[PDB]
Order: sequence, then C-alpha cells, then structure tokens
Amino acid sequence: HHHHHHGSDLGKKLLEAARAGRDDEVRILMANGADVNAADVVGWTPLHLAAYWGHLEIVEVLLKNGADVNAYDTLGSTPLHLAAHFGHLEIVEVLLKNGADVNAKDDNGITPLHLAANRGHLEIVEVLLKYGADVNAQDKFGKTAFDISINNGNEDLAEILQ
Amino acid sequence: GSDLGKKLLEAARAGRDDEVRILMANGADVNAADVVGWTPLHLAAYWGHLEIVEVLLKNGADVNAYDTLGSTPLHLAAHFGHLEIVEVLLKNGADVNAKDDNGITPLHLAANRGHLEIVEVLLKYGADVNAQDKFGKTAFDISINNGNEDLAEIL
Amino acid sequence: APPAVTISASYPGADAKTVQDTVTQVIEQNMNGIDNLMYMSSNSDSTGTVQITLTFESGTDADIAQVQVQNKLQLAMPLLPQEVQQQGVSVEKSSSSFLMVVGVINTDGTMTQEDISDYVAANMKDAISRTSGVGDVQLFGSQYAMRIWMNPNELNKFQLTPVDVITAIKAQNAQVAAGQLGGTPPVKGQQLNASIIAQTRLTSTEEFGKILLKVNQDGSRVLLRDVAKIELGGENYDIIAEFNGQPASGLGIKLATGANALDTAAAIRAELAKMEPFFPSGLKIVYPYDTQGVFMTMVQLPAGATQERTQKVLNEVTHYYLTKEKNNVESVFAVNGFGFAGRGQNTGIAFVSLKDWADRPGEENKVEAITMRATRAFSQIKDAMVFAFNLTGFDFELIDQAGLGHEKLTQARNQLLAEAAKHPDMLTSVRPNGLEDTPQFKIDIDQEKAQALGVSINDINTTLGAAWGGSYVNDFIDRGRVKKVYVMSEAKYRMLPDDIGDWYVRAADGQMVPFSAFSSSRWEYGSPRLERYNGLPSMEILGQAAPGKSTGEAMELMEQLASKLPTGVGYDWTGMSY
Amino acid sequence: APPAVTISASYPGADAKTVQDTVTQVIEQNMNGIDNLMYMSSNSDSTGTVQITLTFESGTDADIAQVQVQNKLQLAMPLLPQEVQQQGVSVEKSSSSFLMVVGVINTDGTMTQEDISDYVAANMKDAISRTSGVGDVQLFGSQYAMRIWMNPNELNKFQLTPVDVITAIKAQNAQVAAGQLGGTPPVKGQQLNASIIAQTRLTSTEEFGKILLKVNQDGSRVLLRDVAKIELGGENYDIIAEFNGQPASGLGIKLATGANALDTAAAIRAELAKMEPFFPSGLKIVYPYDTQGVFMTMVQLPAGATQERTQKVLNEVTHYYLTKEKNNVESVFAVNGFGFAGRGQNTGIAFVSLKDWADRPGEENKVEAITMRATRAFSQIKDAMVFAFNLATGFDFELIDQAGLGHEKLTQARNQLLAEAAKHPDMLTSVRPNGLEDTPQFKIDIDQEKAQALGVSINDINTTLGAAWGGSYVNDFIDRGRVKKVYVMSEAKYRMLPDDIGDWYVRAADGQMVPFSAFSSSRWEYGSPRLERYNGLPSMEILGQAAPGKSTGEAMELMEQLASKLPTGVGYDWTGMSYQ
Repeated sequence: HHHHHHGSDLGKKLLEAARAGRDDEVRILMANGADVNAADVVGWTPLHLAAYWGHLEIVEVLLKNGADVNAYDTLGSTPLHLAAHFGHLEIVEVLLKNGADVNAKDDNGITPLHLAANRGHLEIVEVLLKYGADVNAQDKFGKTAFDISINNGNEDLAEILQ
Repeated sequence: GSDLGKKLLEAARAGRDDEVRILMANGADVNAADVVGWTPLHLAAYWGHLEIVEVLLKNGADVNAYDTLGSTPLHLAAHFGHLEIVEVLLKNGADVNAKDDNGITPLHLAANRGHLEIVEVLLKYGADVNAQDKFGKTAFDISINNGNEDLAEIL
Repeated sequence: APPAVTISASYPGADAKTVQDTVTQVIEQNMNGIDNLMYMSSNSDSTGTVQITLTFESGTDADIAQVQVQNKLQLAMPLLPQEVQQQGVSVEKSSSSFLMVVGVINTDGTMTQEDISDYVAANMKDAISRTSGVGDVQLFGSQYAMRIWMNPNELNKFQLTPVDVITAIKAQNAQVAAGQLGGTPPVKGQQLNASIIAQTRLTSTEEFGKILLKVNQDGSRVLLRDVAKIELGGENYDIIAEFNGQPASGLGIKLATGANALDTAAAIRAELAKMEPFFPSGLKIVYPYDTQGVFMTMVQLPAGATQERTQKVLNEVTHYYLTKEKNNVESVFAVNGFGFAGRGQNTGIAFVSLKDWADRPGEENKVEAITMRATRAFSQIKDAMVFAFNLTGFDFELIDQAGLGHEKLTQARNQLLAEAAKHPDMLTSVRPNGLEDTPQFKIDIDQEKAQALGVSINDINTTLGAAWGGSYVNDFIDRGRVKKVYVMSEAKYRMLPDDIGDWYVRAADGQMVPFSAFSSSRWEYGSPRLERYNGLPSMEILGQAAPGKSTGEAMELMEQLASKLPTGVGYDWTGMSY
Repeated sequence: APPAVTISASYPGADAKTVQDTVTQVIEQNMNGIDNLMYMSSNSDSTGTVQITLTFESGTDADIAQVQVQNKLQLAMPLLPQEVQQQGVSVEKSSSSFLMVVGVINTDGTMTQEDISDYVAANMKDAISRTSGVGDVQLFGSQYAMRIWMNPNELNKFQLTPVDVITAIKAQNAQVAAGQLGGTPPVKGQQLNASIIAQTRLTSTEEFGKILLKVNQDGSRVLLRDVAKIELGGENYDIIAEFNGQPASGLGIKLATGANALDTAAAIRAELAKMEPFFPSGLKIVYPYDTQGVFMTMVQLPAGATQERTQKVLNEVTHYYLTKEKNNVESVFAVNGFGFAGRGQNTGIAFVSLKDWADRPGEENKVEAITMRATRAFSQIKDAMVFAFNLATGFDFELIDQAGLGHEKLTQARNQLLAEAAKHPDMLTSVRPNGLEDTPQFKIDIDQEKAQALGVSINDINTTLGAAWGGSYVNDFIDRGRVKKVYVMSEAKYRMLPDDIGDWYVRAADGQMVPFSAFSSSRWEYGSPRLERYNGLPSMEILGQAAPGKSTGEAMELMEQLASKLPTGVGYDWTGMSYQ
C-alpha cells in the first residue's frame, strides 16, 4: 500500500489535477494511461489528495479506474483517514463502500474514528461505526474515541458512543 | 631608588634599545620594578625585545625575578612564543621549573599556546614534564584538552 | 512614485503562520497615527521572514514617513518574540529595484562561495550600507556564524540535550564585566589601578570545541566537540551566487528614495576603491549589473521546489546566455534563492550584462530583441516561470473581511479565478501573485504523556526547534568582528520523519526519553507565504485586459465577478490599479 | 490651542502610587532637552493608567515635537515594568477634544454591548486608527480577550495556584518555531522538504478549557476548566456605552494636530463605507456627534463612586433629554467609565445630537438655551458635578510640592489655600481643585520572616495576589484570525471582600498549601486615586474665576499673595489659559 514516488509526467499531472479538482483533466489523464496510484514525495496518491481537498467526483473516477482504496502515505495514513478528519461525509461513504479499511491505524495507532471523533464530525462517526469501526481501538497513548469525547467535552459524541 | 629606574622600565617596554644602553651607562637600577613587580627583563621578555634582554642580563639583571603573582621572565617569553628569548634566559640561568602562585610553569604556558619549539627547548633544559598546577593538570592534560595531537606526541 | 517604507524581520526556524501570528499581526496593529499612509501590505513566509510595505501618498516626505514608522515600531518591539527582536528589525526607504550589483569572485579559485560571501559580509557590506544614497543592501550569500552541528546519538549517550548545549555556550562563551583593582571609590593610600579581565568571547572553533558540558561519574570529561561538529558556516544557507559559472558573492544595492542614482553609484565605487588594496590574493570585484546595456531574468518555480531544481533551471538560463548569446552577453550573475519576490528555495534571478552597444550592431542585437528571444527560449522550461525583463495590466486584492481563514479564502480565490477563465474575451492571464499550499509535517506533543514522564514542554520545544530549525545562542568574535553562534542538528539527523525519533529529552528523574514516546505526527497542507492587505488576510491577483479591451472594462468585470463571492470576502485595487 | 503630545501607558491592576513611582517618574525624568516645550503635566491613576501631556509653543511642528518626545521616552522604556511595555506605550499628537463619534448598535438586539465592542475593536478600529489625520481613537468598550476566571477553592483542592495556571497557559497556548525536514544545508540528494508545525496558538474557549494542569498520582487529570470558568470577555470592564438607551459601542475620534477636519472626517466615512457591507446582521453605524447641532454633558462623581452610581446619574441625564427635550434632541450616546477627566469609574459623558436647525424654531430651542436649561435641571443632582455645554476667563493654578513634602502635606496646603480663597468672594469665584480626593485603600503587609520560614517565595505571593485581584495579561491567542490577549483573574465572587484574601493559597517549596492569612496582615488607610504632577513635581491643580468685572490679572495677583502664605516648600505656577 506504500506506492513508490515516480514523478513520471502523467502521474505528476494526475497528482496535480486530483488536488485542484479538475474532473475533466483527470478523466483524460486516466484514459491516456496515467498511473492511478502515482505517489508524491510524502506518499500521497491522487485518491489521498482528492479525499483531503473534498473532490467527490474525482474520488469516484479514481476508484472506478482501480485506485488503491487503502493506499498508505509515508506515516501510514489512508485516504479514509483524511476524509474522516476533514469532514467529507460523502467521500467517507464512497471509500467505505469501495472496501476502505475502516480500522486502519497510522504509525501513531490513530484510526479514522479517532480523527472524526476529535473534530466532532458526528455523521462520520456513525457511518464508520455502521461499517465495523472498533469503538474501543486505542492509539499509541491508550486513547479511545470515548476518551476523546470526554477530553473535548463533547457530550453529543459521548452519547452516540453510549 | 631611581627616577632612572622608571625610565628604564619604560624604555624596555617600548623597545628603545639605545635608550636602554644609555640609562644603564648612567647607573639605572637593572632590577627596578613597577607596581605589578615587573622588571625591565620581564617587560623585554613579554614584548619580545631580544637585544634588550641580552643587554639587561650582561648588566646583572636578575633572571629569576618574580612579579607579585609569582611569574618570571621565562614564563612570559614561553607563553608568548618568543623562542630566541627563551633560549637566552635558559642559557643565563632561568629556573625552567619555576612555578607561579597558581603552580603554572613555563612548560604549561608554552603547551597551552601550542608553542612546540619552546616546549622542546624547555624539555632539553630539564622541565619536569609531570609538573602539576593547582588543579592537578600537566602539559599533557593541556595538550589533550586543546586537541593538539602534535604536542601530545612530544610529551 | 508613491514612496514606500519597508519593515523586515526574521524568526529562525519559524513557519509562515508562526511569523504571521507572533510578528506580522502585532506590528500591523501598531502602525497607527502615522501620516499620509495610503495602504499597507505584508508577506509572512516559511523562510521565517516578514516584509511589511507601507505605501504613502504621492508627495509625502519619505524621511518623515520612515521616522514615523520607526517610532511606532520601536514602541511595538517589546510585543515581539525575543528571537525576532535579537535578529534586528530593519526599516528602509528605498526603491524596490536594484541600482547596481557588486560582484566578488576569486580569480585564483582559492576561496569557496561560502568564504567569499563571509569576506563580503565581514569587510565590505557595512561601509557600503553607510554610503549616502544606499537604501537597502542585499548580500548574495551569508556572513559566517560559529556553527555547532549537534549529533543526537552522542547527546543521548552522555544524557544531554540541545538545552544543555545552549546553556553551556551561554556560560562559557561569555564576556564578563569584572571591575577593577583599586577601583573607585578607592581606599586611601591605594597605589595600583588595573582592569580585571575575566571571561572573554571565544574566537575559534578550537575554543568552542573545548567547552565543558559535563564531568562524568568517574571524572572523564564531555567536551562540546564530543557531541557536535564545530565549524564556521553561514548564518543561513539559502542564497548561493555564481558569476559566469564560477563561485561568487556580492551586494545588491537599492537606491534610497529621492537620492541621486549617479552620485550614489560613484560614492559606492569610491568606497570599493578603498577596500581593494586589502583584499586577500585572488579576490576581485566585478560589475555585472550597472543601471540599455543590462537586463534581468526571473526564475520562479512552484512552492515546494528544492534548491537543487532551482539551480538546474538557472544553469539552463546561464548556459543559454553563455553559448547562444555569447556574442552579445558579457556576463551573467546568477543568484539561487533570492528573486524578484525576495527570498525562497524556489526562486532565482540572473543579472545579465551585455557587451558594448557598438559591438552589437543590428536591431536583432539590442536589448529588446535579446530579451524577447530569451523569453521565447525559456518558455518551454517545465514547471517554472522564466522570463527576461528590464527595471502594466491590473493588481487586485481579495480580502478576508469576516474571520474566514486561509482555507476559505483560498476557495474564494479559486472560485474567482475559475470565473475569470470563462471570459477570455475580456480578461487574460488572471493569476495569483503568491504561492500555493504545500505539505507540512504536523507534530503533536502529548501533554499528558510528557507530564507523566516528567519531561518539560520547554525542553521538548527547545530540543525540536534548535535541532530542526536552528537557534541563535549568542555572539562571538571572528577575526575581530562580532558575529553569531548557532546550534542546529547536523544535516544527516534532520532529513526524514524517522529522524524525529532519534532525538532524546532528559526527564526530571534523569531518564532519557525519545521523541517518539510523547509525540505523534501527520502530513497536512499549509501556506508557505501568507499575505495581508490593510491588516486583513489577503490574496493578490494579477491579470490584464484581453486584446482590444481597455483596462477599465477588465477591472469592471473583475468587480462584477467579485460581487458574487462567498459572504465575507471583499476586495480592493492596489499598486498600478489604485 | 497650543500643540500637545500625549504619552499614555497602562499597568493592569496598579494603584496610582505604583503607576507614578514605577512609570510616570521614570519617563518624566527624561523629558528635558526638548525644543519649544512650555510645560509638562501628568496624571497617574488607580485604573493603572498614566497620561503625560507635553505642551509646545504655538507654531511648533507637531511631527518634530512627537519625534523629540518619543526619543526621550526611549531612554525610559527598558526601565519600565514588563507589564507596561507589553500593553504598548503610545505617543500621540492630537487635539484633546473629539472631532466625531462613530456609534455602533445592533438593531436586531442579537449582540450585547460587549459583542459590539469586540466587533468594533476587531474589525473597525485599526483601519480608522491608520487613517491620515486621525490623532487618537478611543474605543467605548473593550476588545475581547480570552478570560480565565479562577476559583480559589478548586485551585486549593488540587494543590494549584495562579502561578501554575499562568505557567500552563504559556506552555500550552504557544506558537512554536520548529524548523523543517530537509532544510538547508541538506544532505545532498535530499528531495523532501517540509515545514514542521508543532504547537500553535489556541483559538477557542474549548481549547483553553482542556489545557492540562496536572496528572494526579492515581492517573486522573486536572484540566483548566476544572479550576476556572473560560469565556471571551473584555480586556477590561470599565467602559460601557448606550445609544438612546440601547446597547452600543463606538469610536471617539480626535483630530491630529494641524490636520484638516473636513478631509479627515470624509476619509473616516470612506473607510466606514468599506466595512459596512461585511457587518453581521443587525449591526448598524450611527452618528451621535459630528462637530452647532451638538453638545456634551459631563458627569463627575466623587472618587469612591461605583459604576452603578455613575449609571444612575447617567440615567437621569439621558431621561431628561429623552422626556423634557424630546422635541429638540435627536439622540444621546452616553458612556459610563470615561469622560473629560479620561478613564474612571466615577465619570461619564453624554454626546447629544440635536434635530435639524429648521425643526427647533425660537431662541429657547437653540443650543445655548438647551444647555442652560439642562445644566440648571442637573444642578440639583446630589454629589455630582453635571453640566451641559457646547465645546475663557478663568484661571488655571498649579500648587507644587517643591521640598519632598509628600501627598498628605500637599493636600493640607491645598485646603489652606482653598479656605483662604473662600474668604474673598469679591475677587474670586468657585475656587476648587480639578482632581480627586483620597479614598480608603486596603494595605496588605507581607511578612518576610514568615514567608521564609514556610518556604513561600515572594514572587509566588505577588503573582497570586496580583493575578487574582488585579488580572494578569498572560500571552496572546488567535480569535477568528486576529491576535488578541489572554487574561487570568479571580472570578468576581472570590475578590469582593477582605475576608476573601484568606481563601487564596500559595504552594510552598515543600508542596504544602499555605493560605494568605498565614504570612500577611492588613489594615485600612487612605490614599490617592489620582496623583498629579506638574513639570515633574507633585502638584494639585486649582481652577477658578475672577469675580464679576475684576480682571483675570487682579484675580491671579491675589492667588499669588494667598499662596505666599503657605507652608515652606509649597510653590505654585500658572498653566493653560493663565500661562500668558
């Protein structure tokens, strides 16, 4: 899942277009054979970039063309981590519907549920729980989503978790 | 005693060779000392005036005169890298193991400034290579602390 | 021209947001009660630098403007971080373009680029900077500092940190005021008066190397040279110059507002003529850019480009002039890391000096045709804006009016630029003047784990910033000149994310704790250059009237598009459009 | 009006004498060698404020005066307390009166006075303050800060002090320069380069609330919200305004010396027109005072008067205009806590705007007769100097301590002069002090021997007392993208009564919690809430009038004869209107 960084003209353009939200250019590039899992120097693939910047249609195109749904960056984080962290609900569903590892841990033991929890993204928390997220998973410091809810004073999130 | 003593101290300090020869001829105390206990020989040794050194020694200058902190003309010559002066002092009887008030010897001072030929001359004349200052340090310890490996060879 | 006053400050190892939020906003909030100020703008950058430009009404006296700015800044100095205050803040009243470049090379190739830059900084720059008419002087290189390059494996082996190194340097590279024997008021009968000399600034790598960090259980000594490499090297390593391909440094000189260009230039030459007789052998002054005869080439790569790729573009530009244009070009003075828009890893500039006019017969060999051919030749370089020019469409500021934040402002900008692109009949090349967000390494310190282990937050943050960013500790004396001392990690221990975990901090109980025990990290995007306009977050947008349209029509359209942006986004016209 | 430069500084929590002896004196001792200076005066107040006014000869270039005063101020800057330097000392060249007031209200009622004041401070004031010809801008309210309101019971329960709170806020509300991965000089061949981002300033009450103060032995956590209420609130709470009885804030704008009034007013309106389209809903600019169509009412109570009492008198004044003068008066913008005497709890001002010239026919509806009637109606208000006037023949006298006599002796001498003046109604009318009377103050003595025996440090004692009872500016934070201040202070109910002193605990070097009562004693005494100085010496300003048809000259002559009989070491001078 760690895709190697070959700054090969079309992969590099694909990385740029996925970032900037250029749906058309992405379609063109994919049809011209661009590596759908080209990675930049931090291990981000076009699916990471689209998931971060909230570009739903590009996420869908990329997965349709064989994007690794569980691509890891150089610190172990996946596109679903990014989408959960930044509140992109519709992306979170598409990713999970396409086989994203709902319990993936980055190098710090942090899961998408932890990230969604920490920023109070409640609809994301529910979706992830719906897909099998381990409500009791602990990061490297022993913290659960519930612990996050207590530290942040987020009673609505504590309630969802029960 | 002398007003001429004070002029000899100044002439020796400022390098004036003729003036030194003259004041000597007219009776100036060759072992006149200033307020820090520096004699003309100390001054000529510090400031590097070789011919003034030789001239003072021939007129009876005390080769082991010590200042108010125990330092001798050889300390000063050795510390400041005045090689020819170090040899003349030693040739004229300088105590090669003189310790100042801090237990510092001319070899300690030469070693600290990396003056390798002086270290060599001092050692010929019988410098105690293991002499320790008040902190227990030798010339060798000094070479190690300063990272001067050429000096550490010789000791 | 409306006179402009510039404030510059620096914060070693700070990111753009840190600079903006501890320096730029503080200064801007205190730029009140100053007469005749038309507008203010700032950039806060990932190089740890800020530049705030205050532009005054036409006919303002630039002396009075500068004085008023300096005085308000003086009253705001106590509000700035000590790290910034101690670098020196400057305030200049100068033209934004270069009057001349003084180049320096060594013809015997016996001095490196770094040596040449130190020589210029230490022996030439200050006298030039005091010359009347000289408004700003940029060194193309850096003065030496004493560089303490720390090794985290050796620090950990001896149970030490960068905090211990800093503390020792401050204690043992010190200049101590110790009074006098027989000092006033004295006792009666005193015969001796003499200064007491105690510690003095260190002057050499050897002396820094022997700073005593600790004495072990058994009485063995740990010296600074046992945990660090000690060398003279630049205070920074961001700017490197070449003259016709050879190592160089120099001075870029900007004319003070209202000074006479010919008189100033002649005073500079007279000052160089006093220095020349004392140059070390091989050193020589060249004159690569005296303001026909000359032009510049800008090199601007996207944010995130390395020193190495900027260099590769400049080598292509230089090569073109020294081969294809060698009949017209006498010299090229190329600077990597400084550009038309100032300091950055992704920018460069080349100053080009032509052979005598008389030896360039033909319209095709005059400055205009040459720059046009060069711009064409450079128009196919990948991922770089490269153009050749001499020192007008529109200049638009998009403005955050409601606390929206950088991310929303970037979205509004992109909405506006998308809409502009749909009217290619009215507007052409509607673009941002600044830089795009890039990846940054976000590290969270876990306060709970730090407290549980007894590791101080101050020790953690000092360790991280000193090792990865560098820290100015104090001054020392290099060949009689006061200069800076910097501690930083040696390069090989600060290159990659896993290196974070080889740095250890000492807990209150004496145990060494690695960074990995109390921190976590992730990648995210943020800005390498945050802009402000009249004290508010801003993004500058340039562009022009499409062919056969007036500037007014194109501006009117820009305003119409701007009226359809998300709530809280305003705009203003600046520069040529004001 | 000869040109004046004003130096202003602020020391939060400081009494008048502390301001005078750690700030005012240090600055004034450098105010010499300044060209064309006629005189200098200063006030040092128990609001923790100082103002030093330097008055220059007519025709002096105000730029040059400002430059020369600031030059001398810089000699004193490194000697001032850090707390004063960090508030930002100001040096202004303005007229002493307001050119206009810009009022701000919320016609949806959806913003409190405090919200409006923050909005104005955060989105409007800076731009106005940079506008050419604006000499001084006064906010009628306060910008938000982040307020941490400590509870001493909770702090003591966890063996914490305000020092621990302050330390934690500096450590956990931090903006860290952390360097770069792959920065220069790199290992050659390096491709990765990225900024390291570590701690960043906090932005919300929620983040401040989870600052971690300590981890117990059992592993439980004490967070800052467990010892403190956390909310946005004014840097200070001294200035409150109303427009026609509804919540308001505003900007009082004074003209820069020599600047054009028409032009500057116009530049201010053009700047306000840029801001307007971005206002939140409900927010509206109003124009309660453009300089005649306008006048002011000054309210001055005795020193010792609470905010509530000044409000009661302001309510009477506004009531009068809105009932009795409702056919003539368009609007009243009333400000409690600020007035002609500047900032103070016993002072207010009302800015009154009249209806059109055309709608007020007759002499009796013109500003003179309105103000005459107003002043007359307010002449019966008890224990308050209230008068109405638009915008010569008094005198302005300075009694000066010229022998180190001290404040108490100078007061006695002043009362002697005032009683003597009272026996000459034929030459002198309404001879009176311009300043404030002494009021009770709470004197606390720290016992050094006890502190040392217990192992409680003086710095911890002082920070605990000052932070709890006075408020301490800790560091900055970012509120909605703007840098703002963070203050720690006791919650109100724990700093109201003398016995509350004993509820505050300090931690000894051995970890024991020691109440303030173990190492301190207290007593009531009197002291000054406003200490005045004239040309650098303690002084007391006395105003009055020549009696009907006596010249100011004969009036001044008698004051001088009466002054010649005062105790040794007490001198005098003439200032202001009396100086020529």
